[PDB]
Amino acid sequence: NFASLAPRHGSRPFMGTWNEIGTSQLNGG
Amino acid sequence: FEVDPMDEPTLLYVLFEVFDVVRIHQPHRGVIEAVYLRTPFSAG
Amino acid sequence: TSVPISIPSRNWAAFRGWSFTRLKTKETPSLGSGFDPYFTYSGSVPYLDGTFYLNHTFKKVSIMFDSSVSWPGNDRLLTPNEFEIKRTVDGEGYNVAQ
Amino acid sequence: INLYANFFPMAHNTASTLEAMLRNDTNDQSFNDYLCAANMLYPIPSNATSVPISIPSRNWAAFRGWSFTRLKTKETPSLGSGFDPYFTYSGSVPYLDGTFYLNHTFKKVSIMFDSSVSWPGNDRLLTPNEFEIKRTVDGEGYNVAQCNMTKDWFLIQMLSHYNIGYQGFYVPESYKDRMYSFFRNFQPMSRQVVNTTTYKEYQNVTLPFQHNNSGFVGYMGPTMREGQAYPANYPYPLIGQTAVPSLTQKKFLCDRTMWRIPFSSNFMSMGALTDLGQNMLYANSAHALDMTFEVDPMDEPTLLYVLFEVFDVVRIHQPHRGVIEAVYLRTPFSAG
Amino acid sequence: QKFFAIKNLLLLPGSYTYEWNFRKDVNMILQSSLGNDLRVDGASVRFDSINLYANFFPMAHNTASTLEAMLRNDTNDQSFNDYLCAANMLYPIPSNA
Amino acid sequence: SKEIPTPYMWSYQPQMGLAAGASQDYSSRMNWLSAGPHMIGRVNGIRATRNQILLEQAALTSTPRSQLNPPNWPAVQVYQENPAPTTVLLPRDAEAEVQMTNSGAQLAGGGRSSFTPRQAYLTLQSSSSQPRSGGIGTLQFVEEFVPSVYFNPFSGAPGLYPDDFIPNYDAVSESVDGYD
Amino acid sequence: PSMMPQWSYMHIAGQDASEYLSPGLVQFARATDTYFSLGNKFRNPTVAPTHDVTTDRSQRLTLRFVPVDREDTAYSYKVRFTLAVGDNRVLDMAS
Amino acid sequence: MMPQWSYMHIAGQDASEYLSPGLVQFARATDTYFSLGNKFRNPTVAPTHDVTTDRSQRLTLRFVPVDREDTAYSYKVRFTLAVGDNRVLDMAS
Amino acid sequence: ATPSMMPQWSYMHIAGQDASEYLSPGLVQFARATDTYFSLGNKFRNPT
Amino acid sequence: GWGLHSAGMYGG
Amino acid sequence: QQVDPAMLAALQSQPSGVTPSDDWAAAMDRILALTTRNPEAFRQQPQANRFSAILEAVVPSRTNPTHEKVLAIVNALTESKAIRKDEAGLIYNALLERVARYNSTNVQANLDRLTTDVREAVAQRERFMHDTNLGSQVALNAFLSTLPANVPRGQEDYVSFISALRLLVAEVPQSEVYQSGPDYFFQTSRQGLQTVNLTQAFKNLQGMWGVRAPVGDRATISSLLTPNTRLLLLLIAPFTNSSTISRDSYLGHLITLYREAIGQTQVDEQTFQEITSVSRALGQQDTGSLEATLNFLL
Amino acid sequence: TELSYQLMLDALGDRSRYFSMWNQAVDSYDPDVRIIENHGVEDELPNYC
Amino acid sequence: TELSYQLMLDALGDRSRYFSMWNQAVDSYDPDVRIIENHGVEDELPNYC
Repeated sequence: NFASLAPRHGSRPFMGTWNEIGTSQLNGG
Repeated sequence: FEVDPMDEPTLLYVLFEVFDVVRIHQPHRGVIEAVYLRTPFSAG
Repeated sequence: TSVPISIPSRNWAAFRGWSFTRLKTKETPSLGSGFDPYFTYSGSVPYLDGTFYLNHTFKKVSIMFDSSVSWPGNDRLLTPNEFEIKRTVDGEGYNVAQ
Repeated sequence: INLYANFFPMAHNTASTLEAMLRNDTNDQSFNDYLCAANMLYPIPSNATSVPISIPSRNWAAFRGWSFTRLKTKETPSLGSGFDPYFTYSGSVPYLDGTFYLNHTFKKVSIMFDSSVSWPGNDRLLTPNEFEIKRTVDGEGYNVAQCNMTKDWFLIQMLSHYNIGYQGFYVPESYKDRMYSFFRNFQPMSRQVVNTTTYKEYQNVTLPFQHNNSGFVGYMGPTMREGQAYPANYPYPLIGQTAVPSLTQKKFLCDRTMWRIPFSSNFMSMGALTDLGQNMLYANSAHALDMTFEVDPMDEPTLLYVLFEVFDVVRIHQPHRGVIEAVYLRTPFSAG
Repeated sequence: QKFFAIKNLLLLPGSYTYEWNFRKDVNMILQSSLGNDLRVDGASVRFDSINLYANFFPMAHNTASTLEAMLRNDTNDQSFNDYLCAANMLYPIPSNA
Repeated sequence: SKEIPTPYMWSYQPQMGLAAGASQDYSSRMNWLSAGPHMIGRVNGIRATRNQILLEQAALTSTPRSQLNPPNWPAVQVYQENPAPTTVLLPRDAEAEVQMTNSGAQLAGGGRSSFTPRQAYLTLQSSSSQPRSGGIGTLQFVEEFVPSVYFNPFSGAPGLYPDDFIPNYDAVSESVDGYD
Repeated sequence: PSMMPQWSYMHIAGQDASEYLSPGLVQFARATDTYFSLGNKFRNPTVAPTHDVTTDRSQRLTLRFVPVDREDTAYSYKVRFTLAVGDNRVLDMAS
Repeated sequence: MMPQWSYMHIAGQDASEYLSPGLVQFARATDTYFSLGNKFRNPTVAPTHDVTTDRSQRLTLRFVPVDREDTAYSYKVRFTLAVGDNRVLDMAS
Repeated sequence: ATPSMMPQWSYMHIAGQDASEYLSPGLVQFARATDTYFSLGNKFRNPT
Repeated sequence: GWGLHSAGMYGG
Repeated sequence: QQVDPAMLAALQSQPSGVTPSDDWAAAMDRILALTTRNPEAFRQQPQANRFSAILEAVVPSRTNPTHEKVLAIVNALTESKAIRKDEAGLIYNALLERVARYNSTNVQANLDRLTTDVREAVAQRERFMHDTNLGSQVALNAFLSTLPANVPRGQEDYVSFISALRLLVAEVPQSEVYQSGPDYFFQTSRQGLQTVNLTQAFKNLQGMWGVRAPVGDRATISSLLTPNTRLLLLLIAPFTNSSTISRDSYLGHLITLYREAIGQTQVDEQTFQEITSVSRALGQQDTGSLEATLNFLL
Repeated sequence: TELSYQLMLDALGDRSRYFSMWNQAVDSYDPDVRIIENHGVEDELPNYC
Repeated sequence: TELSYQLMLDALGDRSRYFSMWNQAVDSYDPDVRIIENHGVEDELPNYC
């Protein structure tokens, strides 16, 4: 779960979106 | 509506072409008897 | 320049159509009396004679039931919301009858 | 004069499906205006304040609100004509541009449905029978931000653009203060005119005798300079131990946008048709309005540009190839 | 009104006593471009009248009566932080220390 | 009077599509006031037929519901539009057409094509993704909302009256949303 | 044309734009999000809901007290207010 | 599509999937303080199969007036724009 | 009200649940629906 | 979102 | 839409998240890590939200249900329309002042008795929505204690007609009778038409129960019957079998023939459902899809 | 509708950016004309020719 | 609190933009006065009267 790492907003941990795992920054992409 | 304006006050005139009849009737001598009707713009 | 007029909701059952024209103020009796002292003109009353002379002073004539279904029918004419009496200005050549 | 219609290269097996998906009577595109207005003008003849209007009674099915402004006759064409004589003016027409600059020259809005009951809508505001933007007199004080705009008006308007004013007040956002919007325009200001009637030594001077910078700037115009080095005379100093008394007078600056009167209970922008335009009272009868305005007396012939903003949605489709259809609607005021 | 417990607050109805003390210190009500000595020159603020200017939201009484009969409980029971959550000491430093 | 009532005719709402509150029929009445006994018992014998035709029409045609003039119609009791699925003729299947250009032949113009023998064509659904609710059309108001013949009129408790005959009344608020 | 009201034949009110389109188009309208824009033409309506969102009681929209117990002081200035919000009309205290 | 690229993750499987799902689980927790979203090569494909044409369509094509007509104050163009069976015009362009 | 005995670190919602959680569902449904026009979300203490 | 058609008139 | 009012009191005054102050058996259920869905979810919370739950669970708080028990009463009074809905923010502002003024051990246990009979002894309100003696049984048993039981002609069918009329207001929950003015009425529905003048119907039917009329007489009862009596016999028609008034009374020319008239429309509506669905199956003018349709059915 | 393509371009994207194809310019005085933000002069010095 | 609200609007509102009714503004120099960005003068011309 790794719930003891996220900075929790209250009781629910702050789990980010799914685009926050990779990147696609090319020139014109 | 939309009219050509003139100087004088000119009261407009719609003739609602409505529907009118009569039914006169004489059951006995000395009496005449008539149910009018005009629908729409009627009166009971 | 224009009057809009609204008559309230009503049974339009045996209805047949419309007719309209224009009359001067000093042509008509007030019709609630058998003596109108505002009738000081004495010539050829079109409310009574049926002899009208303001037939040519009109433009767009709109007929809309409940202010939202326009009546020529469902966009049956060359303008979907009016009966154009007299297109005076320019534009298309809708003007017929010279 | 030509036409440069760019096409998109849709492939033939996905263009023809798009040709025959949108062919149906339920995909069936729909547009409207952005402004969506019933634009009609009203003349203000020759320094007149009260400019009433009484449209005859009709439906108000999802009316969205008023929006008024002002503009001159000389600076505005009547676009019913394709060619407009008696029109010699050639810059920033307020009727077309979004140029608006006489909005601060305006006094009151009174709205009375059926000429019977006033509309704030069940006595919302402070003086309920009318809207008061310009409180010139003192009275008791409804003023906002050191101009003569009233809190009577500061709720119906500042909240109409931004939905801000019941919670608190703040710099509205960064993404809602558009160039043709209110808050970037609203620039209140004030000055102090030297008093007349609390002392004796106030004798005003006219421009041929009103002078400073004497001997260094030319007399009455940009000509060459002449005269004598000499003490200044016109500005009665409101500074320091001279301490001449002073009236106050103030005005506000709202150009470039029109005033807005929304049509709702809390006056907010809760949607397209509010709860007021939705109800069975305004959607089932006829209602006139004796909406009278009073303005500042201006000398040039002035038009008054009320836009009754109503819906303007157009439904279009193409039922066969080569055939286009378009059913129009503008409710209310649904005619020309 | 900048105080954190009454910056935001949802007043369920009643009559609320709202004592307040204002300032007539002309020395520190008027910011200067100079940083001079005010109150020795002769500037003087005065107070004619002070009126509360509350704006009310119209909330329906099918709705607000199911709002003023919920927040009376000890679990809806609102709570506010202050910003900076300040604590200010002002430790002195004398004369080129 | 109470026994042979002149029927409450409705009014159509073109915007919302609901019923705009009914009204007494005041534009079809005979002027029987100038009539003796042999016709005012005949005129009342006419209205007693249109108050029986309108009750043998209200059973054949109208949907049996509790709230006459409802504010939000359900999905199934409103006429939908389900046309045929649109058969789309795809011109040129590109599974073997992109191979022809990569061989070197540029194409132009446009079985259906000579270089490929096959021609597939697809069909797709032409109805909406969800059926429609909230407001009936004009022809549904032709069908339903026959003029309600209201016998022994206004003869009961408050709230037991037909409150939707008032042409101002919200059906789910017990109140006119008036000027506010 | 006539099967529907005018506020649903125009979608002034009514249904979401993802609701009255054919399912062939909604799977297409999201498949060309990037290059061929189609979020332009299909008219999401907003309704601004009635039926007990806002008042009916003719509330005073905003009002303006006068100070009870005001007094002068050469350094301070002390007032109070009996802001009496009565039975209703909740206040947000930041406005 | 060509597994000298799918190993390189030039194209094919995206960053939420060729990472081990423990590590996708890791960085969705940690973005507020320690973000490793700069390190893992999310690819895009820009698909074929009926997006761009083949069969000699002109992209932009200049239309024309037929029978312009003149008054001293106006000018009345008269176009015949047409598109056939394909190339569905946007009309904002 | 009653001095309801609690820790200081949960009666002031410093270490506690959220406006999603410690509030009543009849108020969270109210705070989610009125979020468009009548905001009251800042009053109910999101802690970290 | 992904797609998510819109319609905004005067005074949002 | 709900059945019980105290559940809405438990929905407007309880914490949605699980707390050990009120629901200890669910808060301790997840501290010890013994749960089916997501068991290992309490170790990975830090020292903030462990000690703020693990201290409060092994020794609970002691809260006050005074503010919660009154919402199970104030809601139970506004469900039954005893109070206006615009008003419950005043009475809870007055009951909470009341039960904190005169508070005791008794009143805190006397409210708790009263939040149970608005739950399980409010089943009478579930009862007479079904038996509808709101206004249908005990308001009509005054009407049957008004009519004279001594009818000269037809003594037996008089007390079988009203025996079939008491069944009418019993098998229908919506219908009700009432006292307005010196006469009783009967409406077949709330928000409903077809009000019969029930006093001016049985006075018309008095002196009528025995006629033995022939079958060649139709247009006589314009001076004998009344159209609401002709409509009351329409409303008694579906709940009247063939053994009530047998064959040869004039009501046998009326009640049996009214069931045939209802028997026409209860199968011709199915015919009318077919015709209005085949006008769009072949393509037909929807204006002319009802003019010729009704004329075939009337 | 001539006014209606104005006042939409404002509330669609940026307004104060000089597009030249369709000539999407603005009409905006600088605020030193409609407002005379009046400073006096910052002189305090004699300079000499 | 008088300092606390003073940079509470800094996180919530666009701080540089003015507002007259709260009298909400920003006491702020321009950084060519506190920090002299010296370049010398726009010379290279004998400029005459």
